[PDB]
Amino acid sequence: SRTVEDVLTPLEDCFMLDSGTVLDFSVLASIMQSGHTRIPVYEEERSNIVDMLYLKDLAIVEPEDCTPLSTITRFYNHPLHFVFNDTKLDAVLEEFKRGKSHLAIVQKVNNEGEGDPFYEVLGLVTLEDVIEEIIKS
Amino acid sequence: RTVEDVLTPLEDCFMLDSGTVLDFSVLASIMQSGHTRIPVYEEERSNIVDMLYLKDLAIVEPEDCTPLSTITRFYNHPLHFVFNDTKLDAVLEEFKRGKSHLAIVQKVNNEGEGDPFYEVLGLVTLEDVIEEIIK
Amino acid sequence: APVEISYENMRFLITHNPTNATLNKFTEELKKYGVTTLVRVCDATYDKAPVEKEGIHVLDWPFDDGAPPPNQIVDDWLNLLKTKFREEPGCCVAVHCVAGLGRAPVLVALALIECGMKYEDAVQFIRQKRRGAFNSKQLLYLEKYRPKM
Amino acid sequence: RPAPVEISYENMRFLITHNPTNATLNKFTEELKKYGVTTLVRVCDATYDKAPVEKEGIHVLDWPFDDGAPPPNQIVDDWLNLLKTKFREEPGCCVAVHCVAGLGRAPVLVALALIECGMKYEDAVQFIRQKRRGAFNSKQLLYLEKYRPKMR
Repeated sequence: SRTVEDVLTPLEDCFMLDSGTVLDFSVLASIMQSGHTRIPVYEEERSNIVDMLYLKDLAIVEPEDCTPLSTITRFYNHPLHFVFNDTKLDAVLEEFKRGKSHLAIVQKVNNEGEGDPFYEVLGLVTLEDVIEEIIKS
Repeated sequence: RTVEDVLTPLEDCFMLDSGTVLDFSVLASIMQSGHTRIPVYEEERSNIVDMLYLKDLAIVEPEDCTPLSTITRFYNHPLHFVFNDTKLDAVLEEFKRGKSHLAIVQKVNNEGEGDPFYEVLGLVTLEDVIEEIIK
Repeated sequence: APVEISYENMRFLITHNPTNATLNKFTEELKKYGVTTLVRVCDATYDKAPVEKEGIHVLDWPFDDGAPPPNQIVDDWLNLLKTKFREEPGCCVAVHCVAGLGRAPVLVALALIECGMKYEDAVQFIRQKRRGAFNSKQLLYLEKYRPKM
Repeated sequence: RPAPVEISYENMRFLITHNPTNATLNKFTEELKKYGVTTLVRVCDATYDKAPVEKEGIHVLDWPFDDGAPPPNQIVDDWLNLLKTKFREEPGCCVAVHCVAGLGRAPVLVALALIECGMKYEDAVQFIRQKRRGAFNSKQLLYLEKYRPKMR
């Protein structure tokens, strides 16, 4: 019935940081002021997501001196998890339980183009949201 | 399944005392935990008065050393009480009706010739509830 | 966080006690609900004058932990309500004991039954509002309570 | 997609991959070696030094065609001849392909082999997308339907 597309957060509305972010006070403040558990990292197009920042990542920084982002993401080298736009909610629910992670990034395929197909990235969906859509009403 | 199985019992919870100073090493200790939600007790641990969110700490710096007890009076975050016997779906409603994705866990007490009370058992968050739903 | 109990012309706050630190926001919270009278049964610790100045008549009416009300406290309670709802139609009566689930609601449940609520229904109504209410002792007194009045 | 895809069918066997960097070159080569590939065919992203691959036994062929473009007949002929020998001469073994994300002209070439090995055109297309969701646009589907096999 319902696909990921319905539970999705669209891309503009996702809190993301670029890969050459520097983690001074005011960025760290913005990160906390988001209060996401899991902030994705793009380069330098947004649709292009390279790595995943967990919260406990920043825990083992201080904002000395300013310490750069792209280091931290290399450190733990957190795996990142892809799901297709048209995957059904119960099926994506399976993928999360196979995961450690409770957040997917969402591709559809692109058939428009004379080119080779490619994976368009549409945005984000969290486990939270998926359950929050099986309370349903 | 009730809250009780999914509950973190109190001893094992990270919390902070109400006259915490937020110095460097305290603010770090908050961070190195990495909860989104940290409870504030006075001075018996079972007694919980207020509720540090993360975005609270964003808008302090460890100047001078800044009192915790102020910050909590600032935003005045409501704290959410749940019963032990609340079944997991029923709990999940309360997170959805709330802003909050943590509740503190009350068991009743008719043991004793006294008035009743709520005993405080521990803590249950959204994440735990889902982390049980998968299992 | 405190509890309204409406039934007909009657209106009750069950509250927690303040500190002196919280006293203003406590009194403002009382005023929000539009109370004319507190009863303290327990936690009789804080300056009552700042509450009584704002309009709110404070009675320390203390009795025992886990106990039914002494008959004299009943009659004062009954008389207090009987006038104060008649004299000021609309208004609320505040009570606190120690977490608001023993003897404080007993006084309320008392009132409900006297207002011709069935014993069981009075009880359930309170427990709906605040779960955990009454020990076995107090439930009994409630059951054994015959209204007149 | 950096995870590569095996496609088996009879004595034929195909790894579709991503291209590496040089930063990844060893692990890429080790990964090819794992699958037991004897030959890479690079269709795109011919970006990296190939000798460290060929030194490890794996023949690297730059057979580029353009994005959107079908396989040029000479590439078709060379691909087909490569497999026909390579599957006979070393039974077991794999051929690697890569172009860009491996759902366009690379799996075309795989499909082409399958059809020549007597797969129904439609069946090949599905069999691929099975292992690689999103494979083939319209034009390549048109190509594949219009492809008439004879050979080996």
